[PDB]
Amino acid sequence: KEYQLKGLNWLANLYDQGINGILADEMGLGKTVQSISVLAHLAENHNIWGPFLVVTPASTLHNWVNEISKFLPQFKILPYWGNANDRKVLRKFWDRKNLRYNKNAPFHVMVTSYQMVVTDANYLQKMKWQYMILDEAQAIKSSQSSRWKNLLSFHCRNRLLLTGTPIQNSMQELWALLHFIMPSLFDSHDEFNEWQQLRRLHMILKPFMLRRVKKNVQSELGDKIEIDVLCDLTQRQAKLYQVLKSQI
Repeated sequence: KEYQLKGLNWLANLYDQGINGILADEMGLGKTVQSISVLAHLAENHNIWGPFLVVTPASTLHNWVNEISKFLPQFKILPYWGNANDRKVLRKFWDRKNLRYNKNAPFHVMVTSYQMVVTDANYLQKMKWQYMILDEAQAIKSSQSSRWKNLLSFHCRNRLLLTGTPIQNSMQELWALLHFIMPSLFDSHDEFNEWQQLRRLHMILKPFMLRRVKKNVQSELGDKIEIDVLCDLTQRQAKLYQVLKSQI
């Protein structure tokens, strides 16, 4: 019922090319809604009701499984949180074998976060998947990140990314991004830094990113205006700043 159907058709064509898609649009347009529309269209197209990995920061885990609950009740939900006995009964819930596609299993849709992915890599190194969706991808901006190291060992062969602002421009986050989308082609960062600097950089990533903005629909949203409030230093604050500048 929106123009995100064109986006899902575009990424479906991009996946039909055989390379990995990228979504870099900000939050507010319903990226969860287009994600579940993508899941439903891929279940209708290739007849796949099997694994679908979701990685998400801890605040939006329950919101995403909630919208899973009252959007499409056809799939089966298997969350990943709790204590150690809850961890092992959830581990016995996804005792899967023989791979490929399944119809009747309780592991249809499942979510997790970055932390227990990082600290339980031995329990997730096996049982290989087909879809890798991680939301809010600004946390893999570090070049020596351990969670980056324990996601790079995955044989999932899918690199769909959901994030709002990938534009941190930290000269290695974008290199880690380009290494994430194509792992085989891009491995040397020195040659990446080796190869007018503003025009070429926009055509570097041109067939990957889709161009969408907030100012395209009719604005019932509110049209947020930044109202700066400026203060003057009080007596204790002035004395503390005098002391702090005396220490410097």
